[PDB]
Amino acid sequence: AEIYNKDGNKVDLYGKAVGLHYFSKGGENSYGGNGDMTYARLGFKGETQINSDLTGYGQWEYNFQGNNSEGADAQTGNKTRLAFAGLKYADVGSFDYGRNYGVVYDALGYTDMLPEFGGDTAYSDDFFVGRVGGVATYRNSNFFGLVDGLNFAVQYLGKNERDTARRSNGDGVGGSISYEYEGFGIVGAYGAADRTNLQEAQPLGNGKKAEQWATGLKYDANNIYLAANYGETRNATPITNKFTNTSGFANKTQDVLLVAQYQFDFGLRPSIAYTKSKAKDVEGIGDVDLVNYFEVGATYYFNKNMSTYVDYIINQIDSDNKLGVGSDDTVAVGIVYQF
Amino acid sequence: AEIYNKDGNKVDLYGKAVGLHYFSKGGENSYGGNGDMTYARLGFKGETQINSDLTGYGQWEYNFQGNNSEGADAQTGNKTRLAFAGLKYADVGSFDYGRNYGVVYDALGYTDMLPEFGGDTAYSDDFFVGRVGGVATYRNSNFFGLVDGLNFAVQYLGKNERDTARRSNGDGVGGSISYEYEGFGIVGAYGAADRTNLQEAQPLGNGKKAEQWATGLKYDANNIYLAANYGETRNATPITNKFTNTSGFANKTQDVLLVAQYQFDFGLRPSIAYTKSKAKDVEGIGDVDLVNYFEVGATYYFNKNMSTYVDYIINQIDSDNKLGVGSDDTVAVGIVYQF
Amino acid sequence: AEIYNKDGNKVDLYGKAVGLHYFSKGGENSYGGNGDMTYARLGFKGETQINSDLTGYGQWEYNFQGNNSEGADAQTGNKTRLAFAGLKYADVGSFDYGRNYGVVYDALGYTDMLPEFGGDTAYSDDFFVGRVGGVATYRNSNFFGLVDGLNFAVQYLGKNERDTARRSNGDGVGGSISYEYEGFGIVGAYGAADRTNLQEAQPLGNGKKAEQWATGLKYDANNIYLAANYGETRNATPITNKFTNTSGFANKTQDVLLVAQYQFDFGLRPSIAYTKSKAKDVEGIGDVDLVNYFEVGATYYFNKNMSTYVDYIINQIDSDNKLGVGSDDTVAVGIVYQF
Ligand SMILES: CCCCCCCCOCCOCCOCCOCCO
Ligand SMILES: CCCCCCCCOCCOCCOCCOCCO
Ligand SMILES: CCCCCCCCOCCOCCOCCOCCO
Ligand SMILES: CCCCCCCCOCCOCCOCCOCCO
Ligand SMILES: CCCCCCCCOCCOCCOCCOCCO
Ligand SMILES: CCCCCCCCOCCOCCOCCOCCO
Ligand SMILES: [Mg+2]
Ligand SMILES: [Mg+2]
Ligand SMILES: [Mg+2]
Repeated sequence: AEIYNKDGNKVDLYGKAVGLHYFSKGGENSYGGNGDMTYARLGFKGETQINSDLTGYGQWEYNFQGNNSEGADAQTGNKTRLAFAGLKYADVGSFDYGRNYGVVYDALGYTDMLPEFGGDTAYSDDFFVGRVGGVATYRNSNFFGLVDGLNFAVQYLGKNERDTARRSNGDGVGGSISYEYEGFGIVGAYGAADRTNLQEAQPLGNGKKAEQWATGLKYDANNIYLAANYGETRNATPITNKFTNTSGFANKTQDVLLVAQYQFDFGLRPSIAYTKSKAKDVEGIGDVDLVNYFEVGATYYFNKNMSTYVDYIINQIDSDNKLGVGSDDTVAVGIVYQF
Repeated sequence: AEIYNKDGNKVDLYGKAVGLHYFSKGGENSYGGNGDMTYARLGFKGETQINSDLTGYGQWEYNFQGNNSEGADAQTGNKTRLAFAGLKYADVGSFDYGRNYGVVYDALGYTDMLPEFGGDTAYSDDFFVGRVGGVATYRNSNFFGLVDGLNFAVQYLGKNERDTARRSNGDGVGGSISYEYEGFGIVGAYGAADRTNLQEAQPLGNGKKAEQWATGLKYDANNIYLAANYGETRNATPITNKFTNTSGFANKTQDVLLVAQYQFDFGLRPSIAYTKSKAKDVEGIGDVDLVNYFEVGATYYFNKNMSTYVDYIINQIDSDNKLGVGSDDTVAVGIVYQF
Repeated sequence: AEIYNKDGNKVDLYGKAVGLHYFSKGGENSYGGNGDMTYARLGFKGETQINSDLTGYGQWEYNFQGNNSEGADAQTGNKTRLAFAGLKYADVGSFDYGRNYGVVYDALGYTDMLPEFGGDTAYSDDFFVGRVGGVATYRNSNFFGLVDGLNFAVQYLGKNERDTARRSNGDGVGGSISYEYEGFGIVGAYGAADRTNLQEAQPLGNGKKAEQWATGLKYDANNIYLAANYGETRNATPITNKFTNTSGFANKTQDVLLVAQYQFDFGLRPSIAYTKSKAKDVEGIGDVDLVNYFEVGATYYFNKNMSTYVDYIINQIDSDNKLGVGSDDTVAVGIVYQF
């Protein structure tokens, strides 16, 4: 909500309270788990008009879990999601630095549209596919003002030598290009980065370089939303072998995501989707599915501040998955107040 | 403070900064402890008018301790207190889900009125008596609009299998009924729930079911506040034996709380109170008091945003308490800015 | 930003998003380190007009790091910086209690003006020189209204027996006096406190009392900022021997800080500075420098909401420093949105 707008500065303080519960049998062997998943969000987005051509901006967003006790586990799953500041100049472009979405999410965003689940390959702290720390991102809209609908971006990812391989990365560069015309959109994005010493020390994955790319097609008009993503990764998708209790990265993955939605005027937005991510040449295993499901769901929008939803994942992962990926279904039910 | 109210949505951003210090001799053997207890609160409460009969709402509230260093202990005692969203329909009722007050607090709230202390049996993460995660709560005001002053509630508590017995619970159901008429109020509340495997594994407490109930009587008018609570619990009140360093739950407790306060027009609000909670059939011990004190205190309200207070607990727990419950007095002094 | 002002209460909700990166060779052997240092701040400052002479106030401020992953390390470096409430009466003075700046910072603030670095001796949780918990502070402006420009303060520091010696303190008292006249300012501040048993148990440092004092001179007018601080400490400055992996406090330090800055009308604010802190009579070592550098930097202010800066520390610590204090240079580059 815009709570301040004076002397060329405006501040949006936003957030949401999400009452959320997951239903799965037993849910350790399931897609999403079982039990209370309630959380809240808080953030600010500010923008200052420096002069007629130049705007400055900043954003911070935090996740507060609502499914922890007030005891020792109080902080589990709490984190800053975004924290960056930048400048945008006329049609020249924008530049921001901090914790922000990786540039391959410019493609993966096309299918990251489900009521609760979906967007499975947009891992956090995973090079260019999700939110990540220490990215400098340059974006250009409408090719310097010269070509309506043609956008591009480049992103410089600085090394993050963390205490876990899962959350680390080396230096890298990625980019994206998109074109939009009368409801349709097409996008491509690619990034490559060094892997850290700790990452190369892991049992699963082999190589000095992580690579991720994705393409997207969408139709987004007349209350209809259809989208598809195809992508591949090298030494970039995090995996765990639940049998050996061993972790690392998949040598290769092939990822497909499809989504179809409709927005009724009375507020209901049904969703159907399909997601499959398959790993290849995993040490000790070979080829193995990481994600494989159909989705059926719906959101009901009471208005722009209140909604409820149900999201059902019909899991197609089989019970003898060689990595021990959960095979059972999950249903989420949520009630959302947002501002 | 209401900081946004536009297009059928309003947002209250609220909080407080509480400078607070406890004085006890030595305070490990005392009621409240000794030293700095400063903290702050931040929260939002939003409400959207969906149509003339239906409102949506959401609330989140956090506790930031102000008595930690900026080093390793920075997060001690920090937590989300509340996080829920809901809908309220005409006189049909309200329904919310998330982290919220347990329904037996509908009774215990009557005496939870002291300047700093009091409300001793309203434990957090303790089935139905305090704030707890994963509760679906239905509330009805004035019996569907048909009976002025008659309210009721039912609450479904979902299992929380946590890493400690203290903070866990099984599935349960509780409810409350209250009636208010010309200053007087009467309330009753009861809940029962499964205990988790981890809870049943503890040395103290025996049984597959936790139960809590409480009754309340109050007079709240003409600047006078008088209230009484009586309740009992089974396998629900958390206890520790400081001698064996053993923990669990009391097989039975019998709880009484009394409070008397007056609000002077010039701002002073004196308080006197009495609290006793006695445990029964504790393994290895038998009968033992958990809480036993008289309180004298006062709050001075400068206005609705600024207050100060003093709260003195005259502890009646004896020095040879079989569980090692502290026997010394505590005085709290606080200065509160709130918005 | 002031987001509420009604019925004698006003609330400022403020914060910033700081995209920040440090460049050093290798940065473990450097002044500041290497890599992403992005963070955000959020706070409130409220003030209520109780009557014509009396105001109540409260403030809370938090640091959210933006350079952590969303995994296990999510909370590293997160903390409450400030949390206090108080009253201010006409010209009689102000009194606040909670987590606030130590009173010797009344002097050290003079030189704590650099774009990113500087203020090296204003350690957090270090008696009277930085932010600290459990301080009751009385401040007087213009000597009860009788002497324009003459201010003073006294501060009572309550014992904080923490789990680390570094973050602990005993009871203490400190104070400050300052005089300002036509651009010039002079200040002196001194505090002494008991050391806790845990502090006295450390290998480095010897004595039952910590002492800190500092003097300051400044000129702050006509777009010019010049300032100098001189101070000394006893058993108060925290130190680590990186060779023995041993920690404690310096028996004595002698500290000097100099700063010179200019604010151009077009927005640029160049900075030059010098800082030296030398420890004396360190057990096993003798005399040893803790800080020794020249600084050159600049901030560019686009307006009151957006800035960028560069801060270069030309480190003069030598490579064979007996405590293993880093000897390499560091450059910070930042982009700041604030509200
Ligand atoms: C105003 C704040 C701006 C701070 C900028 C921080 C610089 C971020 O460093 C990014 C380093 O990335 C360089 C990429 O180097 C290429 C590495 O090779 C891997 C690609 O295949
Ligand atoms: C276990 C119960 C949870 C199941 C949720 C059911 C969701 C109800 O919505 C029905 C799905 O409707 C499919 C329509 O898909 C929209 C596709 O639109 C494309 C039209 O061009
Ligand atoms: C819109 C979000 C709503 C999500 C609802 C979550 C469902 C919560 O589950 C509560 C389960 O409680 C059922 C009670 O079962 C009785 C157990 O027996 C113990 C009582 O003696
Ligand atoms: C160690 C010092 C701390 C003690 C705090 C003293 C509190 C001062 O207030 C006096 C208490 O006054 C008792 C009045 O109780 C109100 C009962 O009103 C019922 C009238 O119907
Ligand atoms: C309205 C809240 C106010 C609460 C006040 C808390 C009291 C803080 O305690 C401070 C104790 O400091 C006393 C100083 O004693 C001197 C110790 O000797 C060391 C100095 O050389
Ligand atoms: C590695 C590159 C980083 C270096 C940053 C360069 C900073 C540019 O500013 C130039 C410094 O100018 C010095 C002026 O100092 C101001 C003193 O004013 C006193 C006048 O009375
Ligand atoms: Mg989503
Ligand atoms: Mg209370
Ligand atoms: Mg600074």
